[PDB]
Amino acid sequence: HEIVLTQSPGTLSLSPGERATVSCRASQSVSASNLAWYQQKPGQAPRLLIYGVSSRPTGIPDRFSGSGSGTDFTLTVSRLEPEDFAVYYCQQYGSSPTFGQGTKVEIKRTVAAPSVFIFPPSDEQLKSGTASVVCLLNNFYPREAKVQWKVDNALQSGNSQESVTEQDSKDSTYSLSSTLTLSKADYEKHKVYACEVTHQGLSSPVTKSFNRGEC
Amino acid sequence: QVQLQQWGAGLLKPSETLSLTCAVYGGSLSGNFWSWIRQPPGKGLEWIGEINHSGETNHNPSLKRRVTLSVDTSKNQFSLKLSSVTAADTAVYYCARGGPKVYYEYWSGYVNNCFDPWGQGTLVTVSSASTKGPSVFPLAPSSKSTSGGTAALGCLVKDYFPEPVTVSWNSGALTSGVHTFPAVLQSSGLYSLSSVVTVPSSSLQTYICNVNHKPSNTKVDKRVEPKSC
Repeated sequence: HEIVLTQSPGTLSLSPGERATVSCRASQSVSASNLAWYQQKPGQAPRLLIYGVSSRPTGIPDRFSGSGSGTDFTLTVSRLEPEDFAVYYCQQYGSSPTFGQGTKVEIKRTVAAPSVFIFPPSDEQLKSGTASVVCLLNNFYPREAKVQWKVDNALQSGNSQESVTEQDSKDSTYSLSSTLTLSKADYEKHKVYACEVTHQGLSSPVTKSFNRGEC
Repeated sequence: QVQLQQWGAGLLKPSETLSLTCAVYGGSLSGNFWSWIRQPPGKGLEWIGEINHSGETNHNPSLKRRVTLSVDTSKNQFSLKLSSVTAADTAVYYCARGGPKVYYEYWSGYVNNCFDPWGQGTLVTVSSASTKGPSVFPLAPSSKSTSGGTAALGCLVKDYFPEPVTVSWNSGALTSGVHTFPAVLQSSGLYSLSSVVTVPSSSLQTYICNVNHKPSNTKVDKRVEPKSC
């Protein structure tokens, strides 16, 4: 029977120098101390941060510690350094190796509402038979921002793909781009194209719309 | 210091067989287990399998009858095969050293099945698409893409394969306010990204996005001029 690992929280937003606490719960008891913690920075391979629940590999700073037993384990960063903001996984090896979903430690900053822009498809792309409508959410925090598409006030589903940038190094904000793809015929059949943005920094979802033909 | 060196095919068609190899330097395959783990883009880690110097293998029960692990002791290498590949297998695949073999008084075997050191990781993408150059479309600035004295423009790099493409602005002279977004894998099997830039309104100033796709050697210098709304 596989041991499912669930980490808490999903995302940990703290300031540099604070204490980070990542919990790792298991669906079954982990024998002895067969648990490890890994750290992964963006674009890098996971690094063994801690082995044997509490033991520490050579080179890992003293600020990283590990405790727990049975089904509850905990990774602790006493003083968060700037290089510590990254993803952390827990892995049991009492049975078949399984990982937790991962916990992201990011910079904590003031709530920033996104600047919402919209871009219609170009005539050059319409000549190809496909219409891409782009919605840009510029410089917002936190990362959680819901983008919905409304074609003639009809909610879209399945024809939108979004992409998020990493947390910026200067203002610690995120940016998002949502592409709504239609056919040229489906694009000409409709008039109003609107991008609705829901974010914690907005007292109400903001809608950026344009009418085909005038744009 | 034991070092791991990964290689293998990074492009596969659906239903084909993934084949990756991992060479061990600065140490021997004996005395440890050696594991393959994978991570889909933007997702978590998933242990694939493990094999020791003797040839004993173990694999994730969730993968069923796909994992085929092999060991070349003469070359100090170990290889992973994943047949009947699918779109859910597009991921970065790492190899790592698993648990060592310890010798105690009444018991001997492998313990501490953690992963250190790790390999660099090979990105394997599963797609029916072949090499294709991108189309660069101007995300033009207008009244809908302006907020006070701040406007936004950019380029849409649509329908290209495989990864990656590089986007510069004004031949690298424009770096501030630029956001080049990670590409998304469209339902057509082709990649697509968007590179935007935030500028002042009073400048609307020549803006040219330079898109470079090495697998197709396609370079496009697209000028983004404001449209109407």
